[PDB]
Amino acid sequence: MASKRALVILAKGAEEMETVIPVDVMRRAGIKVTVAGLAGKDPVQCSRDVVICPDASLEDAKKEGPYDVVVLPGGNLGAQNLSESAAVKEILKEQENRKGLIAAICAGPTALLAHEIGFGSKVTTHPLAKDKMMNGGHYTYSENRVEKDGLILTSRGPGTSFEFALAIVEALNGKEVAAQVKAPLVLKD
Repeated sequence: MASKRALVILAKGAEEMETVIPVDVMRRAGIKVTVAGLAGKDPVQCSRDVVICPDASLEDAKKEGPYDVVVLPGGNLGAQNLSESAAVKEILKEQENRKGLIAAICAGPTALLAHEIGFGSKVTTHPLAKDKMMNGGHYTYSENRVEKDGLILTSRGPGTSFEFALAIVEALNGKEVAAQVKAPLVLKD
């Protein structure tokens, strides 16, 4: 049984904690994760100036798809860049069409709105991104720290990143693996 694969799209202004926590946790779960740079293979300056080097450009990562999950980190500027990307729209449309999981956190879910992805789904976002996400009433809002409506998985912010990541792990590799990965993290609960 092959390992599941995850695509994490990294754009300038992305919230680095929301990027690194899921990448790290998913790799601990044995998931093959590809950190793809939206703008290319060059280093990406995140929201709080942490600079991360992507594994590959989104263009090249796309050719190695499809993935079991496409992950969209948050960060206002990062989400805006994801929202304006035609490449991202294509990847999300494809993932949605093949009934693959899409996970977005914080401001990240607003990219789903921009690309008309999963309308009708119950979703959550960072409290400050709620109004943007709800423009038009295409989704139903939730205040749950992690919300999962079928193949659309959303979360609220840096502080829900571990919960978000573990939810992705459970969705791809099961409850047992998620629990095994969780223990050594020393989370409160």
